[PDB]
Amino acid sequence: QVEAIKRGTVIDHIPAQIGFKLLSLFKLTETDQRITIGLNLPSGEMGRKDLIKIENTFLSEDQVDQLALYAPQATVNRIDNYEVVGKSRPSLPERIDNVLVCPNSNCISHAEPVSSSFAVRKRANDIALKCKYCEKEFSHNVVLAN
Amino acid sequence: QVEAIKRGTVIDHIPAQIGFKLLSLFKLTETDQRITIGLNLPSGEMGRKDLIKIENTFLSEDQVDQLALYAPQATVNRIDNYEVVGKSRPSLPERIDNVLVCPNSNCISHAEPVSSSFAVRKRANDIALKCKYCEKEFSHNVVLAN
Amino acid sequence: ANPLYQKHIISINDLSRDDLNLVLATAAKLKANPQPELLKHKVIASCFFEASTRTRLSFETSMHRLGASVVGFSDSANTSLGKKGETLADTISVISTYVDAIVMRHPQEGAARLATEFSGNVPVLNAGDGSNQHPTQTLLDLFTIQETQGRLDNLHVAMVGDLKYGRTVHSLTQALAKFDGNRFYFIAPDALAMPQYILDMLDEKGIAWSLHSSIEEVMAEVDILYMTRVQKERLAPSEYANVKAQFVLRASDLHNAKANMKVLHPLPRVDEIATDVDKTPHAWYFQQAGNGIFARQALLALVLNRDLVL
Amino acid sequence: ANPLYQKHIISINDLSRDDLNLVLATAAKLKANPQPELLKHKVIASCFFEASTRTRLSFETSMHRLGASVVGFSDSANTSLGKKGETLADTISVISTYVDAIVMRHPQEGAARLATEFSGNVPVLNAGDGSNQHPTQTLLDLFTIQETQGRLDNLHVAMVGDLKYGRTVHSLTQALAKFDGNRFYFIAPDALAMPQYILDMLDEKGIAWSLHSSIEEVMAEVDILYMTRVQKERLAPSEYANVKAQFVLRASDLHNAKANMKVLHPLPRVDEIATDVDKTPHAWYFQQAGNGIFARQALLALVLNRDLVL
Amino acid sequence: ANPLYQKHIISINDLSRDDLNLVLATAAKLKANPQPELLKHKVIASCFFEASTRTRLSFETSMHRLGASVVGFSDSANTSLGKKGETLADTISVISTYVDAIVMRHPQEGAARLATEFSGNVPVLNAGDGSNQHPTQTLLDLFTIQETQGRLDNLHVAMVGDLKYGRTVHSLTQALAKFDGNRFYFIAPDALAMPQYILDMLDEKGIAWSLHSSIEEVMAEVDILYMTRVQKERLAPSEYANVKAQFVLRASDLHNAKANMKVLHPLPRVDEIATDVDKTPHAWYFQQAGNGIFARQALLALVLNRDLVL
Ligand SMILES: [Zn+2]
Ligand SMILES: [Zn+2]
Repeated sequence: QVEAIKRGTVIDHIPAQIGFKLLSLFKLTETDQRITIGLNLPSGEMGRKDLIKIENTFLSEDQVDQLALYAPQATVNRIDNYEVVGKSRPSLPERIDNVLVCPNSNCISHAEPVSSSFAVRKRANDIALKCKYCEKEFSHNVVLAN
Repeated sequence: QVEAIKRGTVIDHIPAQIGFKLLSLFKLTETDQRITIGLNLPSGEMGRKDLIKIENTFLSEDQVDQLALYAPQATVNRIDNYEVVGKSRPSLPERIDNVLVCPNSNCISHAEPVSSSFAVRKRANDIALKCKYCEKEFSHNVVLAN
Repeated sequence: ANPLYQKHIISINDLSRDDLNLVLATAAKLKANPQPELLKHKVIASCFFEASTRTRLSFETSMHRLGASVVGFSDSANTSLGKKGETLADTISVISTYVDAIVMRHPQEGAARLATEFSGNVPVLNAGDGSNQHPTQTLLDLFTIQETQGRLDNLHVAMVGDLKYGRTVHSLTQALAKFDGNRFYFIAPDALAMPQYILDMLDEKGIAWSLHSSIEEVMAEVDILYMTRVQKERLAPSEYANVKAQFVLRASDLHNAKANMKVLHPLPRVDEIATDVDKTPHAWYFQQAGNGIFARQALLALVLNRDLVL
Repeated sequence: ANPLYQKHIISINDLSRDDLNLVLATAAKLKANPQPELLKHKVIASCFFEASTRTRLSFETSMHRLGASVVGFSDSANTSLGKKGETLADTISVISTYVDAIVMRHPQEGAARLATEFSGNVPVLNAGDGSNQHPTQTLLDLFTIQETQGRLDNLHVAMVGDLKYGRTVHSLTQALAKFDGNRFYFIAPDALAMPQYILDMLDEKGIAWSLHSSIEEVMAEVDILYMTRVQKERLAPSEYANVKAQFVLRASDLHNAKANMKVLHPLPRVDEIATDVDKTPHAWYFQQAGNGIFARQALLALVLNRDLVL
Repeated sequence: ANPLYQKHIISINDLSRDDLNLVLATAAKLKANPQPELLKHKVIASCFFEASTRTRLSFETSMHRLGASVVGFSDSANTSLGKKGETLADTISVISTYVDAIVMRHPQEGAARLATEFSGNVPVLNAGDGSNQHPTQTLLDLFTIQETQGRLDNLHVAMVGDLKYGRTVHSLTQALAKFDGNRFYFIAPDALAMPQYILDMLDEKGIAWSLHSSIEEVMAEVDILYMTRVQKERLAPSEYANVKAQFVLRASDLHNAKANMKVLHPLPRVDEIATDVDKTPHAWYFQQAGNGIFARQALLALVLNRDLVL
């Protein structure tokens, strides 16, 4: 069950085996201030899950919504000084910049010192993104270096 | 000891934020038993540390071996139900087995399907490692460095 | 306070429907009584990062005919980004401190979108950014259809040929759909299929499409037929299979072809179109070619003058 | 049953004294004494993935002479390995068979221990890999050691030119670093002056090995002069202002040598040696490097026969 | 006086059963039994106009082993045929002589029956022409047929990868299309799935031959698994999105094979087979393709000797 934090953010409810990723992909390592990631743990509200508790670290709402796609239903028990104080949802946002790696090799979104950025939107049974640079709209899956 | 479980090796004394690899570099993060993390935690030796919580599972051999260059003070606490016993020491075999990112781009053992092996003349210095196919003795520092 | 003023030319889906009308109003006014001064002093880098005959020249002629002094490169080599290994960024970054506008064209996708991050105040116009877009052909196509065919709505066009890469159609196609009244009929190879990122649209846009593999089929139908050259240089070494012209229009195809219907090719025609047809009535690719001067001129003016022209 | 038999011929820093002298002696005895009716079975292929004149002809020839033939190929030209498509191993898999014996010469190192991983039981022999090793291009001179001074023990060598790259001299401060009372004389620009790690295996006995000034001065102190071509064809751009041997060799400077000291070279030679060197009781690189015959044969045999004497 | 003797070695669809088994049996007997004092006269040249590793070394070697030598050339590099100037025939005219026997490997088909038109009486042997035929790269496996199941009669093969191009499998549904009760299992993309015309000679007896789904399912039904490299180096642009074997082979999918069925390959291999295939009581392509020795020799002899027994 990890423990009990002081002041910082916490992500109650994180899809199993998905807490490692939302961490490894992100520089939630770069951050030195103590982190107790509880990958694979009992849920209670749900059955199984993952619970992050990065202290001293604060995520207003940009790195909040970016989880919509990933962890659909989740929670931010924004505990500030041993006391829980959070009311934020991982809404689907306009477009999540600087993060993903474009599929369209020819697109001009990497080859230059410019950063990347794909527009978020909900298609059908699945989500699909469009790289603003090259107006192309690839599926929310194919957008990786595999 | 503390929140420890029954059977499930625990990896202590890790250089600050090196543990993070043990899950992506080692992809150990693909399990369904307990794995409660906590990197960047305070330590009573030198600087800070990182620990991984394993339930129903322990270490192995090549994981006793990779620990070596991985961490000097690495003290894997293999607990047989609340009792730490196999506090084995990180030691790497003289022989080097297919699990390294070599720097001698010349030794064609790069672009052609092979078996990544080197050497390791353990000296009271670094965990360097002489080339196996090129016997060019270098230092894990870089070889292993990014 | 002209609309497109200080605005940038990049992707048609960055505008609307009612947005177009403005240049077109500008245009029909010039095809009439012009103004060889209206854009004096002004300097426009006509830097092209890829080959081209009609989109560059015409454009310089659309600039020279208005009074705007220009000095841009034809070949993206004898420039610092060439053998000096300089990134487009810097390249734009600086060129932007010499000219009042950049009218480029670049081999990669959305390299135009690049410019603006290193442009700002300075207007950037694209002569096609990779198979992606070519917002600039759509406009000359725009003058045509509306010109040679009264109204601009309630009609059907037969887009045939390399669609997966035709910077051309994407733009135009996506353009039209926005109008109230324009059915779409796409005729293309198995592979060269019209990118989806345009397909879905019409759908929601109520605009309906359908795929056919004949020229005669929608013969008596389509008010206009848009043919495309095959992005030969723009191809991965797999799609290379369906290389040549799976579709090559001819004469007799004009039997039950509707009167006002014409052939439109943004040129150059590689093998898709015959020369004997140039004599025919529909032959307008050529007339659909000299439009740019007018389209690009109208267009140029706008962005370059807050106040509406004459 | 002998030590030097069925031994994978790759490198040399892993064997004991007993071995060389072993075959070395078979060479004093194979100085002029041909035995056809012997290994007239075991077929061999000459596999030249690089370009060296002697070792190739010298080898393929002793292969011929010691009663037999030689298949192989001069280059990775017409081989299913690339054109068709195959890994240096796949080829070996099937290679073990046919030519029970084959020699490998790759422009990349480590490859030996590779082809030698894809054979099974069938014996190999890599006379040079990338620029890291060479077994056969040493012993043949180790012959020239007895030809110039007999006793291989205590002496004073010298290695000019490139010494870090070359797969030839790599066996020097490693095969003799286990001999006796020998004094090492090196000569090569910083990075080339041979790494200290080939020099760190000699820490258990810590005998001779140093580097100073030009040939002009270390000549009246040399008992053995063995230069080495500056591996012009293999290195790194990061250091390109050194295609020249720096320290050359001309009668002009050599007229201060010891008494039995002779001039030897790895071969091929370019500027290292002066054409005016041909005329000297020292210029021995002629016969020096030319032992492959009397040489190679000596070992060619031994690594493919049981309890045999000569 | 025998049937398989002085026979122009080109293709295989024109001979009768009696032939193979003939030499096939000479191979079970040439499994380890060398006879020098025999054809130690008839000189042969290894003429490699293409690039295949085994057949080349494997061949030139048995040429060596069966008491003799091998001239030839690895490529049309230093030959008066091009540089100087000559037709593939002119060369033959003079070629019949010297090397009474020669093997021809052209990157173009039909050429066999050509060189074989410009010899006169002197015997030939084309082990692969363009991508239409191959005599010697079949029998050697027909050996592997007895190595895996003995009896060549009734079975269930399988040929993955490219099957239309390759000059290797071209002899399959043609040499056995005259055998007995055999069941054909093919696997290759439409045009590659072997033409119906090689399949139309089997209309006089109409036995087995079909094509369906992926390897995933036809593995628990195969008695013989013989894939084939996707002739990446020879084809047509008109179909370039298929450089990949489509259907691969990994322990992962193979763990459903019959019982004596083994994994064989034409060679060279690339992706067709997985390196993790090496470890399997089936992965036989190792010895499978490696019969040239025991093999070739068997026929090398027979086509150059009178009334001889072994
Ligand atoms: Zn993109
Ligand atoms: Zn290596």
